[PDB]
Amino acid sequence: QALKKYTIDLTERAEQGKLDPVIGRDEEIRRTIQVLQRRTKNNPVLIGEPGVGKTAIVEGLAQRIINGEVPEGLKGRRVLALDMGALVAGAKYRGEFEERLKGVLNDLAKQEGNVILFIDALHTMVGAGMDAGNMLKPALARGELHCVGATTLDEYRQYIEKDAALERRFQKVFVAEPSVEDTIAILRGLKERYELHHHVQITDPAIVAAATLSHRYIADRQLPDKAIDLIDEAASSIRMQIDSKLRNKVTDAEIAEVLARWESEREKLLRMEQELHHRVIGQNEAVDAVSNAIRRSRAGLADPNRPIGSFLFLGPTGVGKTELCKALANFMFDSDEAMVRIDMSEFMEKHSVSRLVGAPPGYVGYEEGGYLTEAVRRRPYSVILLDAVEKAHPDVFNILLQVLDDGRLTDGQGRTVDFRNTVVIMTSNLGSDLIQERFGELDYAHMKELVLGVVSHNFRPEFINRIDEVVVFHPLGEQHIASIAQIQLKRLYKRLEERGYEIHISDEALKLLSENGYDPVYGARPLKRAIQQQIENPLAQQILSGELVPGKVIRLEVNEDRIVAVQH
Amino acid sequence: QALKKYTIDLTERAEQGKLDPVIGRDEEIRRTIQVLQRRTKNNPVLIGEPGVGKTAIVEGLAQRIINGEVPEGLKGRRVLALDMGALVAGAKYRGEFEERLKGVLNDLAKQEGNVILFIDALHTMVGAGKADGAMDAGNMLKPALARGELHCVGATTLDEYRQYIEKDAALERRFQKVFVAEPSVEDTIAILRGLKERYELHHHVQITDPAIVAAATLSHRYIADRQLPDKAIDLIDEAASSIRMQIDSKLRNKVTDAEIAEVLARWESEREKLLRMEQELHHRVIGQNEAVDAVSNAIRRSRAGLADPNRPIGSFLFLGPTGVGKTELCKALANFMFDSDEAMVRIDMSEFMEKHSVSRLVGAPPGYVGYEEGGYLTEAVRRRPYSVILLDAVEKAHPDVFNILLQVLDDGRLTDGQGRTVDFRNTVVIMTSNLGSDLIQERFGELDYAHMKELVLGVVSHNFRPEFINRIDEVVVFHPLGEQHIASIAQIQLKRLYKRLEERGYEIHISDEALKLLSENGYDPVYGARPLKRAIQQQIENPLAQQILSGELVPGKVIRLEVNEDRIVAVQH
Amino acid sequence: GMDAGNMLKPALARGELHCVGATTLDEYRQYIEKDAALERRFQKVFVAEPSVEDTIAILRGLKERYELHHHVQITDPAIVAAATLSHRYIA
Amino acid sequence: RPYSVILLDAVEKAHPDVFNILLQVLDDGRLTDGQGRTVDFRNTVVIMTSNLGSDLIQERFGELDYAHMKELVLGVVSHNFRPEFINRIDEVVVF
Ligand SMILES: Nc1ncnc2c1ncn2[C@@H]1O[C@H](COP(=O)(O)OP(=O)(O)OP(O)(O)=S)[C@@H](O)[C@H]1O
Ligand SMILES: Nc1ncnc2c1ncn2[C@@H]1O[C@H](COP(=O)(O)OP(=O)(O)OP(O)(O)=S)[C@@H](O)[C@H]1O
Ligand SMILES: Nc1ncnc2c1ncn2[C@@H]1O[C@H](COP(=O)(O)OP(=O)(O)O)[C@@H](O)[C@H]1O
Ligand SMILES: [Mg+2]
Repeated sequence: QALKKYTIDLTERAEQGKLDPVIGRDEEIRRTIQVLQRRTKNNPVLIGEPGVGKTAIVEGLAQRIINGEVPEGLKGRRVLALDMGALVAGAKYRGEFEERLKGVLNDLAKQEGNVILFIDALHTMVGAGMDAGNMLKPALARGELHCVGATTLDEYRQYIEKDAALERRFQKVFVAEPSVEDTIAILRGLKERYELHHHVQITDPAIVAAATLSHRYIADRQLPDKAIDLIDEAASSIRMQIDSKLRNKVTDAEIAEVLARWESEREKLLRMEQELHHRVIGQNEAVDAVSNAIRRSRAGLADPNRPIGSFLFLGPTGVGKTELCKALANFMFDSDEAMVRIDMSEFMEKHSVSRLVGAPPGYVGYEEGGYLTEAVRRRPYSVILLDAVEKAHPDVFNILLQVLDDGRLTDGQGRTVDFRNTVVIMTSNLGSDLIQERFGELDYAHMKELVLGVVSHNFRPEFINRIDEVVVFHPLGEQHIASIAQIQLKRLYKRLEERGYEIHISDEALKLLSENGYDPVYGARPLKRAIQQQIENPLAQQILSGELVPGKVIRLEVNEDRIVAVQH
Repeated sequence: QALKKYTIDLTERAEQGKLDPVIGRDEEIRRTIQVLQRRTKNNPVLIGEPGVGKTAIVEGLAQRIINGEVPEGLKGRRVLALDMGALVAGAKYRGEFEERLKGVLNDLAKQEGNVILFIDALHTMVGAGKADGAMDAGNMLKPALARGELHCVGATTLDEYRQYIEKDAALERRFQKVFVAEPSVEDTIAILRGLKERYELHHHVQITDPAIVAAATLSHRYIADRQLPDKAIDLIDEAASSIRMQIDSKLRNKVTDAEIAEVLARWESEREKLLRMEQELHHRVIGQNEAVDAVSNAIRRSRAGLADPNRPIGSFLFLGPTGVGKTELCKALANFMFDSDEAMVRIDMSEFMEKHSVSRLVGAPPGYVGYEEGGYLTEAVRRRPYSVILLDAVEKAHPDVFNILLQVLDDGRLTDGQGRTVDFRNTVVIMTSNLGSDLIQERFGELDYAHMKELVLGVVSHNFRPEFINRIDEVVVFHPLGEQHIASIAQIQLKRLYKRLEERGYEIHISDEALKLLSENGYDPVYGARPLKRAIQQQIENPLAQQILSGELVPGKVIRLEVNEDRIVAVQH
Repeated sequence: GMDAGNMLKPALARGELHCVGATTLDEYRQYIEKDAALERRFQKVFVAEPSVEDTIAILRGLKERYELHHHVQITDPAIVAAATLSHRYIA
Repeated sequence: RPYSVILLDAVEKAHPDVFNILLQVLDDGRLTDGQGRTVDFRNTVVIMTSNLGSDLIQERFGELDYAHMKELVLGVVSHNFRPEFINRIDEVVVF
């Protein structure tokens, strides 16, 4: 007998109750029963993205055969899972695959149509060295074999729709990936078997939180596969926490730990403006607007078919543009440089646009993606930084129309890029001196209206209609940039404590460092690099000269024109 | 029992102490027991590396079973291992080995959740049983995987997993990537201390703990084929057997680290590195001793570590005419620090004068020349992250070169146009030019080196930006080598020529006057010593190869390279 | 030609066998490092190609062997020329 | 046959990632083939033909000597080939 060498009787296993109580999927079982009762072409092929429980559909079919929920043409059938990996096992010689396969087909003809065959992973059957479609193909055609195929959508349209004969001997039954609520119903169906195996209890709020977090924070794996993965691994984790040396009920906190490893954010975002002024002082208005945008995004009030932040940053450099972006991605999601910076001074032509979107099919930069779109397809929860967007060719703003309205961009390889989890930041200088010359005792609203009119003469009318809010980036005064220099001295003290030194300063040295490179026309970044050079050259040179010892009072005392470092 | 016929019980051997004690790997055993006590995905597979203790994790698991340190669910479990050739011992018939394997699987179904099966080289067992009118191992165990009658534990390399188990469907979703980390040095020390007693009681010798840390450190430092911790265990046991041979043939038992060094060489850093540097410089490169000492100072100030490691090591402008061994200096730096000739990067910037500079060098925009090429600079450092970079002819640059140079001298870490992150801080960046070389060819004589350096640095400040050259470590001067260094380098060329002629079977000594004719004919201030090489080739070897084939020069004579009025002649005496 | 390896390879995990192996680098890299069920029963004795010195020594001993067969006087310049010219002009 | 003459005729028509194979050849004389091994090229005479300075040499060979013409057409070749490659040529000649 060749069936017992290679098949697995599913209905006999469901008779002993080893299979899963498949709950749901009723219309797919009904369409499969419609297919298996035709005259010719009785062969459904279950098609969907992987993980969605297609073997579960055939297990439910076998359980309906055991119970008798089938029509009066399927009572008494046997469902036999065939193993295409097992027929190509000893493929040494000529005509040894065909011996096994013809033994299977003779024994299926022997049963007089009483056996539903289940050939999972149907893409195996096409390439078998002619081979394997051409012995099943006439018996598939006449409907005297009842092969329930089951294969991936992409494997189906890559292997089987290439071959039209084997394609028409089957019939598609498209399997919809289940919803979040349907996953909840699945887990409520399968709670009892896991609580009777792990001997623990499972809390139902942790179940619905597990399904919700699995659907939200995992995009590769699909429901219910990732959900039952999280439940099973948390059940085993609680099993070993009991079984080591103390809870038996799984909470959703353990679910979140398994999700992150493998809600005080509300209280943080209430003080998010304080969090943004933790690292950059001054520029209250952009802090308020960005904190409002993040609060509306985490509150979910905003339209979820839009990006988070459409913000046109203006004004001269060094007023706290990129430091704000770094601390924003830090206190928002992860880090100062878990982001993307794009220098838009590069892009100045039409092939610039084809660079940042991606080359079309048949051209040079095709297989190596775009530049924007690849950088976002790597990091879907990130921050996009367009350095000097005014320097661009004027058609890049058409791409950014698509970006800032729809949150989707279609690269050159023909796929879409999701922008509904990132923040677009655009830096410009179209009104820098206009705000510098009129910052004194002129308010925020009229300055915004003036620079809005100027940039509206600069930019297209379609693109200015897409922005959430255009901040001004007013020039900071003497005490503001002096406090910025104080913050730079504090983070320099942090870096030297990372180096392992305790270095003091004179207040006169602080005043000279604040008055080295102060300019409202370029920002604090000349002041930053001036302090950086005038400290990192002589002090770290005296470190390399063999003077400084970790644990001595090191006062940055003033010279006549310089700053001397002492050892006391 | 067919299990008692040709399978291996590991728990009986751990109960009888016939196995290796395992110290470490607590996290991996804990995650393995997380993976085992499930209902779906019951079988783990130990993805590891060739020699990182994949067998030792299951050995320690069986020892925790015997010692009862396991959780309650795995108490009483008997881990039986699967043995290949024992099952293929007496089985050649049509259906004898396969019937044996089926009886093994019937026994595994019979024990009813009591036996964990362990299979080393899982992919091999899936592709082993090449029989006739029969079946293999993989597609007979494959029913037992997705039927719950097997609590299997796998062990394989990552690559054969990524070929043979990720490709399948049921074999994929019945197996779990319990990744095994390659252990650290001090973890290897702890493991060797856990097994020092076994080897000492075996070989009747003693093992020193400084020898243990020296063996572990130098095994991770030098050995590339094997991995931790197996190479250290092999070094310990090979040293033990070598001391046993010293007892036997031609009286010690304490294995010291000197024995480890003798075995490993038959198979320390800072000041020795400094002295080897400062000595081995003068062998290849002749002269330029100011630059020798300056590179020695830069090496000291870089490897002190007291500065910022957020900047690359090399920031050097090397000035002087061509033919002074700038390439020899770069190759000497590679020969010491990275120990090769072409452990280096030479890029000639005398062609990127136009706008197409960052495109060709760093990485091109698509639709251009360098885009289907990779990148002359950043993809070169992708090829050699651990190397030295040379920038010839920095004076032929473009304003979109200095931007790359400013980003390098600030950071070292860099990103090309495609958008991937490179870092330069393990490398050396060397630039060269020849702007002030006319002044150096004019008045290097009767002038010093310090004010020479300051004056040519002023010339650089005429040509370059001060803040750009502010980030340079040091600029040295390559003087025009005139008489004795020319004599030495022509002597080197003649040494290799003498070596080839002596292996041919002649003996040639040059006159000093003929070497003076080489110096006057091969050296020029505008080029240096490349006309030295081609003039040596022409004026020596072409009459010499004319004469040797001529049936004139008998072996065994001192062939004096005398002088003609303007030629160099090879005479016999 | 079960035939030999399933009768001798099990003795390696039986301790009855103390064999000495000999193979090319290619068969160790193809048929033994892939054969991972037997990796820690062997040790890679990397026999290197001998240099010109050891070649000349081996050729002197085998000169003493070969002069009983060809009945010739092999001269030592021919030995050093054989070692050198075989090292250079044959890859 | 290790002692042959290798003619690489009209080499400037080739695609510029064929010259890297020839960089291996003119660097070391060993060349890694497809099957894996290496082939000793240190007994061959590798001769390449090209005409990259056609208009230049037809225009200016009069009133110019051999060395300056070699320098000028070598600069043209430097625009075409690599300087990593034509440094490894033993002797460019100019017709
Ligand atoms: N309607 C359902 N009722 C009960 N369990 C389900 C249901 N849908 C899916 N599952 C479970 O989800 C998992 C999916 O099992 P499989 O059918 O083997 O996976 P799949 O959906 O077929 O995807 P592939 O391509 O076979 S990996 C199993 O644990 C099923 O028990
Ligand atoms: N000190 C030296 N010792 C030995 N050979 C040397 C020495 N200096 C120069 N040479 C030789 O002279 C050659 C000159 O080559 P280069 O180093 O390229 O000359 P250069 O002065 O660096 O001019 P460029 O810019 O590199 S073309 C070297 O390749 C060596 O063969
Ligand atoms: N912690 C440990 N305790 C005991 N033995 C160990 C330990 N780590 C490594 N070993 C030894 O090193 C060897 C390496 O094992 P493994 O990585 O499984 O080899 P392979 O990679 O060839 O399968 C083991 O056979 C074991 O004897
Ligand atoms: Mg399936």
